[PDB]
Amino acid sequence: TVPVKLKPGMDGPKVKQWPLTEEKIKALVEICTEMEKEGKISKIGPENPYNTPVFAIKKKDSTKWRKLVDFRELNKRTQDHPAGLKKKKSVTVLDVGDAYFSVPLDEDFRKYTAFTIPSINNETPGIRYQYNVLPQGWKGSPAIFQSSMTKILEPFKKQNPDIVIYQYMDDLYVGSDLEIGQHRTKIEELRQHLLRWGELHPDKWTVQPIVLPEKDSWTVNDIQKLVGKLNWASQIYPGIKVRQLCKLLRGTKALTEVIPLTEEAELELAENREILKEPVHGVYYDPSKDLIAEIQKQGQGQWTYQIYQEPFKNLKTGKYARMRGAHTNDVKQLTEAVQKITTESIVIWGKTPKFKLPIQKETWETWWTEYWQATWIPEWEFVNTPPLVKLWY
Amino acid sequence: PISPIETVPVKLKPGMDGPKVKQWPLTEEKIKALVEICTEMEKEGKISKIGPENPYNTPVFAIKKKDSTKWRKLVDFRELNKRTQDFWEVQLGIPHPAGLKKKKSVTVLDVGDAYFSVPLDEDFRKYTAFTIPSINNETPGIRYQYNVLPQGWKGSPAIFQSSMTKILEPFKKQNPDIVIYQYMDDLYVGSDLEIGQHRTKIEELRQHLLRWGLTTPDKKHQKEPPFLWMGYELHPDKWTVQPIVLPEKDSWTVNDICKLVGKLNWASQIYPGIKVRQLSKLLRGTKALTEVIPLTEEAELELAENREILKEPVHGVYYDPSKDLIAEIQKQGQGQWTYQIYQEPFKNLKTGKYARMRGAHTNDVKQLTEAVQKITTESIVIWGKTPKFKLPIQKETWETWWTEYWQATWIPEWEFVNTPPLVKLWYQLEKEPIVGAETFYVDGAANRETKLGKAGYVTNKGRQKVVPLTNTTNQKTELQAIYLALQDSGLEVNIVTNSQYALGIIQAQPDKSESELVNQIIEQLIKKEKVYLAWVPA
DNA sequence: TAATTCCCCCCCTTCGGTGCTTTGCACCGAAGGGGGGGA
Ligand SMILES: Nc1ncnc2c1ncn2[C@H]1C[C@H](O)[C@@H](COP(=O)(O)OP(=O)(O)OP(=O)(O)O)O1
Ligand SMILES: [Mg+2]
Ligand SMILES: [Mg+2]
Repeated sequence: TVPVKLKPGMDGPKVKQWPLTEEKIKALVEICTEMEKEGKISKIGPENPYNTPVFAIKKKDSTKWRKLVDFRELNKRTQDHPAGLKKKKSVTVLDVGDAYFSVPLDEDFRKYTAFTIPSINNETPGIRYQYNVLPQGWKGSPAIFQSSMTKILEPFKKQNPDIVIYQYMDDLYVGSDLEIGQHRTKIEELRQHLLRWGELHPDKWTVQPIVLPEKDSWTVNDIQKLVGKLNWASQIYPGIKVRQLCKLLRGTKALTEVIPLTEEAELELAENREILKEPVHGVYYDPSKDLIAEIQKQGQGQWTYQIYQEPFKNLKTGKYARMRGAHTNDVKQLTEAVQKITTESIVIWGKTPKFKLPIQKETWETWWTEYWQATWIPEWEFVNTPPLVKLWY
Repeated sequence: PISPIETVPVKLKPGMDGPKVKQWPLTEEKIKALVEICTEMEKEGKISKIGPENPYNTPVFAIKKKDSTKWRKLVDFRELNKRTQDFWEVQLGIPHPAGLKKKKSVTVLDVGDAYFSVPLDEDFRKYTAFTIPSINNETPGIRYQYNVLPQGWKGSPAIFQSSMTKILEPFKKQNPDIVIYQYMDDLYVGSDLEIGQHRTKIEELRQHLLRWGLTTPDKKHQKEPPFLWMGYELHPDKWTVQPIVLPEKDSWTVNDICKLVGKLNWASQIYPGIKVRQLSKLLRGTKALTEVIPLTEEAELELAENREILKEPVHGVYYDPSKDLIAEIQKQGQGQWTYQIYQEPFKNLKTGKYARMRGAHTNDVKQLTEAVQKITTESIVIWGKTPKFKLPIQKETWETWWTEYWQATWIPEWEFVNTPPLVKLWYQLEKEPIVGAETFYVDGAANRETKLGKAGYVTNKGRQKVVPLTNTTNQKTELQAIYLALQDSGLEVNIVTNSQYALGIIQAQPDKSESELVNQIIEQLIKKEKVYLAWVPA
């Protein structure tokens, strides 16, 4: 529906292309020949000064390749929520990206959707294409098919006004409160309805509290480890004094010396435990500000993450345990954790988060495409300094 | 002749008119050659005479053409380049002979007058006007404009590359069993056919090229081995680089050092063991590129070793997709590494080195990971796959490093090879306090105005020592206090600090640094037997 | 003098950004300079 126009003052994407492997190159060439043959893309020349990267991914249990375009710089330069999806037994995601390849794109705008395919050993200069139809990945592409979308799943929606469906990018999140053998049947009926006309469990999500250590005997080192935690926790939870636990930390003593706890200190410790078992009060979601997601590595295939909009005001805290590449591959686990966090964030709030990845840049850019299996790409930045003692979470 | 290929439409940036730069006085020997070349081009129709209806002008000049008695005519189009719209380049790298495969027949071809065979957009021809000044003095000057792609313009190479690809595609469609490498106008053709049937295919390719207005003169048509291609000499079963000549002088300037370092870097792709760090350190702090630089003793040794390395004939081999890629890494010390990529023992596909220093503080494991990543990326461009690594690090060392590191890191399929020196970590910090050792509560503060500070400590037994400092910042007194604790203690020691900066530096287990204080602390940490570091809020 | 353009690599230097609290010190990342190679 004639997308038209970029953001005022912006120019367009000018991102270079990263090298690929032989299998990805072969798959991309095979896909692009067929795509050009059907009029979806057209060859262009060097007079177009815009470019975006592309690559390929093999979807799980399908034994076929899919082509992905990094349309992240185009989205930020382009001009122009169901709060019941989190409370749902079973939620399924379906691919509806193949629908966009029938609506043509505006003649004025298709110059911005340019990409280049490299060659092995630089035997030939790269081949360039541009899109003639709506592409998969752009933020303005689903916002055009939306008016036509409001009418496709209506013969399935008004029949049962209990199922909640919400669309992000090329993905359809559908949720009900049916049994795992009947929700699947309803999803199959939806699949059939889609075919003729042209498994998540959100209720098992919980926050991760902050736990103070429990012990019978406390050394000077143990008390020092605790006061350093209470001082940091006082930022999130105003009202913690931690002024009697530091009174028995006066003077120079051996780190392994046992200090008996004063009853006043015991009362203070119990009260501070009590003020740590309750949720933080005074945190709300601002729809205008952006989300930030921090990830910390805990070892033995364990990771922790925090989602917040303002510092010390956490919207969500969680922990991820490994299942693939067990204590053998770290980039694989980090990629899976990033995908899981992004999926969780789209179901709530609605905006994808910006990640503070605890990795070096070069290794991530080298190996992240070998395990990615989603169709969206969140924006991310890399941290370099050690975060902290990292035992807060 | 001129190709019948379509022209690429180009335009100027909004608000810009066009160059009007006058021509600088040219020398007579250059003027005569320019006049002759222009007369021939006008006879062939590559340039057009222009009159008083064109207000634009741009200076022209000429240079010599490699190993020939001919001239190359160039135009200084810097202003037009400034006002010309932006392009996207399509050349993304250079082919490498190690990525080639063994073929039974090979031919190398070159196109004569490459740029002058591609037309230029008609509406853009008025901005390319130039004038050829008269010999000494006579006429005001003959003014021309370009009908084809000029040499010196920012858009010519991409246009020519795209046009050449467009021309070549139909022939490659009908002959999928013939390998063609194209770089600008240079063509390498390889086939598994007999020589008699290879010559006929080459003649058909030449006729196809001629039908599009591109000529391939017999002077630059190579038919017998060895073949000169992209700076390499290709033989039926091996390849090598064209001869590399190193300057041999007694007085060295900064420019000579720069050129020698560049030549050694170029030669390090097939000759194993090239080191340039000792020569490269001399470039720091120097300003003028004509200043005599006295060679040190660590640089003369490097030069003598590299000179001996290049005295032996060294060749590579071609790629065999039916076998495995093996990359073996060795350490040379002082943050330098070498690597060899091969498929069969003692037959290198290629060699290389890595000597980048990233970060203020590092150890041997991080540099090894960086080298592995660089080799992985390079092997994907040339061969499209990742090789098997032979690393001089024990599996237990890597296992105990990557599990306790706060970042995420990985190394592809690799196995340990026992070749000294090995990679290892030189000290480890205790996870629990040591029972029966001093505590050493240290502290250090400084004043930001007078830039003065102090760094002291105190222990549980009762020992104290205070040392005033000068010309130090706030985050240096903490390191000095930690060093004081490490110095005035025994072999096993607990340490309690108030600073996260020093603790974060120390916990990464560095062994080299750009700071002398950190280098002192590293040696004091290696010296001790059991160390525990603890942090406490102020 | 002496004059040009595009691409790949290496090595050294400046300045901007960030962000921890230390409001400017310390660390990192891009762009620019020099050199090599190709056309
Ligand atoms: N120094 C240079 N400046 C600008 N363009 C150049 C330069 N060297 C080469 N090129 C470009 C323009 C040439 O037409 C093209 C091919 O180079 P080359 O084959 O050496 O010359 P050529 O094809 O013009 O003449 P020849 O008849 O000798 O082959 O590369
Ligand atoms: Mg040539
Ligand atoms: Mg030529």
